[PDB]
Amino acid sequence: SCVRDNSLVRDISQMPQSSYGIEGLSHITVAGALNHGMKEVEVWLQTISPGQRTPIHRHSCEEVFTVLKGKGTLLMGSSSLKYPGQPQEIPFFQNTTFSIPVNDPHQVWNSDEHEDLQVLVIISRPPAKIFLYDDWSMPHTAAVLKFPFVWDEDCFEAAK
Amino acid sequence: SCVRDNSLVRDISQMPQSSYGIEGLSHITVAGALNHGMKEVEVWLQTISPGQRTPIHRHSCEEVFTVLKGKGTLLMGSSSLKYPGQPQEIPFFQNTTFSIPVNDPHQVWNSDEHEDLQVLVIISRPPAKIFLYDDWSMPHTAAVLKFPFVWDEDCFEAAK
Ligand SMILES: *[C@@H]1O[C@H](CO)[C@@H](O[C@@H]2O[C@H](CO)[C@@H](O[C@@H]3O[C@H](CO[C@H]4O[C@H](CO[C@H]5O[C@H](CO)[C@@H](O)[C@H](O)[C@@H]5O)[C@@H](O)[C@H](O[C@@H]5O[C@H](CO)[C@@H](O)[C@H](O)[C@@H]5O)[C@@H]4O)[C@@H](O)[C@H](O)[C@@H]3O)[C@H](O)[C@H]2NC(C)=O)[C@H](O)[C@H]1NC(C)=O
Ligand SMILES: *[C@@H]1O[C@H](CO)[C@@H](O[C@@H]2O[C@H](CO)[C@@H](O[C@@H]3O[C@H](CO[C@H]4O[C@H](CO[C@H]5O[C@H](CO)[C@@H](O)[C@H](O)[C@@H]5O)[C@@H](O)[C@H](O[C@H]5O[C@H](CO)[C@@H](O)[C@H](O)[C@@H]5O)[C@@H]4O)[C@@H](O)[C@H](O)[C@@H]3O)[C@H](O)[C@H]2NC(C)=O)[C@H](O)[C@H]1NC(C)=O
Ligand SMILES: O=C(O)Cc1cccc2ccccc12
Ligand SMILES: O=C(O)Cc1cccc2ccccc12
Ligand SMILES: [Zn+2]
Ligand SMILES: [Zn+2]
Repeated sequence: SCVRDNSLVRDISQMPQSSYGIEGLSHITVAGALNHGMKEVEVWLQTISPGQRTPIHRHSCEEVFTVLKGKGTLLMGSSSLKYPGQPQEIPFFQNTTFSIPVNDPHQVWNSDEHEDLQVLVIISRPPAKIFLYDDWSMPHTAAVLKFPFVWDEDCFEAAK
Repeated sequence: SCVRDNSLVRDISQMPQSSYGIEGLSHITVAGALNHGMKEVEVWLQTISPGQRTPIHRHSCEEVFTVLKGKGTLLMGSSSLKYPGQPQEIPFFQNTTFSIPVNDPHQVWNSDEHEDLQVLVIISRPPAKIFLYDDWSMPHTAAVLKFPFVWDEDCFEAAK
C-alpha cells in the first residue's frame, strides 16, 4: 500500500511495516519524500535478522546509520577505480554510527548469530536512487538502477 | 575544544557531550559538517531535562526529530504573520516523529516532570543557521542569527 500522511506529529508504531519481499527485513519509512512530503532528508527504521545482508549497492547521496540494537559488519568499497574492489570489512555494535561517502559501494551484514540488528538510516536528496552490484568486481557503469526502490514503489506509482 | 573525527565507524557514547551552557541540555553531534565533514545532512542526539525548553527559533533547512525516550510538547508559530504569535501546542511521546517546516518558528519543551526527553535530530544544509526569538511576539525581521551555534563554535574558531 502507499500510506501518505503529512501531519506534524506521527506515531512510528502505527506506520505499517513490511519486509517488501526482502527476507528477514522489517522496514518503516519514519519520514520521507513520497509518503510524507520531505524534500531534502529522509529517515528509515530497519530491522535485519541474524545472518542477513543488504545487497551490494551505491546511491548518490549522503547516508548515516545509527545502531539502536545488535551488532554487525560494514563492507565498503571505492567509487574511484572502475570497480568496487575487495572491500574494507569493519565491525560495528550497539550505539555506533557510520556515514557512507557519496557513491561508495557498500553492504551491511548482521553477522550476529542470535540477535536482530535495528538501525535508523538517514539520507539526503530523497527518494533513494539505488544502483545494485552483483559482486565486488562488477564495474560501476554496470550497476543496475532499481528506482523506485521496493519501499517507495506504491507511492511512486500514486504520484505520477 | 573542537573534536574532529575522520573515522568511518564511531562509538556515540565516546563522542563528548556537553550542555554548551544551555541548562538542562546534553548534546552530541553524531555526524556533522565541522566535526566530521558532512555536506548535505547533520545528525544530533539531544537529551532535555524535565521542565526545560529549547529557545524559540527558526532555521532555513529541513529538520526531523525522532523521540527515543520520554515525551513532551512541540510549540509551533506562524510563518505567515509578521511574528510567530501565540503557539499551537502539539503533544508528542516515545516513538513519535515530527518534521519542522522550513523556516517556521518553533520550540521543543520537556513538559514531563518525571523523565528526561531524548531525541535524534536531523538537519539539511549544515551547519545550522539558527535565528533566535526572545518571545512568540518578536517580529521575524528582529530575530537574531547566532552563527556559529554553540555546538559549532569551537570547530568554527579552530577552522581559522
Ligand atoms: C548512546 O550513548 C549516548 C551517549 O552516552 C547515550 O545518551 C546519553 O545517556 C545518558 C544516560 O542516560 C544521559 O545522561 C543523562 O543526562 C540527563 C540530561 O542532562 C542535563 O541536565 C542535567 C539535569 O539538570 C538540571 O539540574 C542541574 C543540577 O542538577 C542544573 O545544573 C541544570 O541547569 C538543570 O536545571 C544536568 O546535570 C546536566 O549537566 C551538566 O552535564 C553536562 C554533561 O552532560 C556538562 O556539559 C555540564 O557542565 C554539567 O556537568 C545536563 O545539562 C540527566 O538529566 C540525567 O540524569 C543523566 O545525566 C545523556 O544525557 C545522554 N546523551 C545524549 C546526548 O542524549 C545513549 O543513551 C546511548 N544509547 C543507546 C541506544 O545505547
Ligand atoms: C518503535 O516502533 C517500531 C515499530 O513498531 C518498533 O520496531 C519494531 O520492533 C518490533 C519488536 O521488537 C520488531 O519485530 C521484530 O521483527 C523481527 C525481524 O523481522 C523480520 O524478520 C523475521 C525473521 O526472519 C527470518 O526468519 C523467517 C522465519 O521465521 C524467514 O521466513 C525469513 O526468511 C528469515 O530467515 C521475519 O519473520 C519477518 O517477517 C514477517 O513480518 C514482516 C513485517 O515485519 C512481514 O512483512 C512479513 O511478510 C512477515 O509476516 C521480517 O522479515 C522478528 O524477527 C522479531 O520476531 C520481531 O517480530 C520490528 O522489526 C521493529 N520494526 C522495525 C521497522 O524495525 C520499535 O522497537 C519501537 N521502539 C520503541 C523505542 O519503542
Ligand atoms: O541504504 C542502505 O544501505 C540500506 C539498504 C539499501 C538497499 C537495500 C536494503 C535492503 C535491506 C536493508 C537495507 C537496505
Ligand atoms: O529545535 C532544534 O533545532 C534543536 C535546538 C535548537 C536550538 C537550541 C536548542 C537547545 C537545546 C536543545 C535543542 C535545541
Ligand atoms: Zn546504502
Ligand atoms: Zn529547530
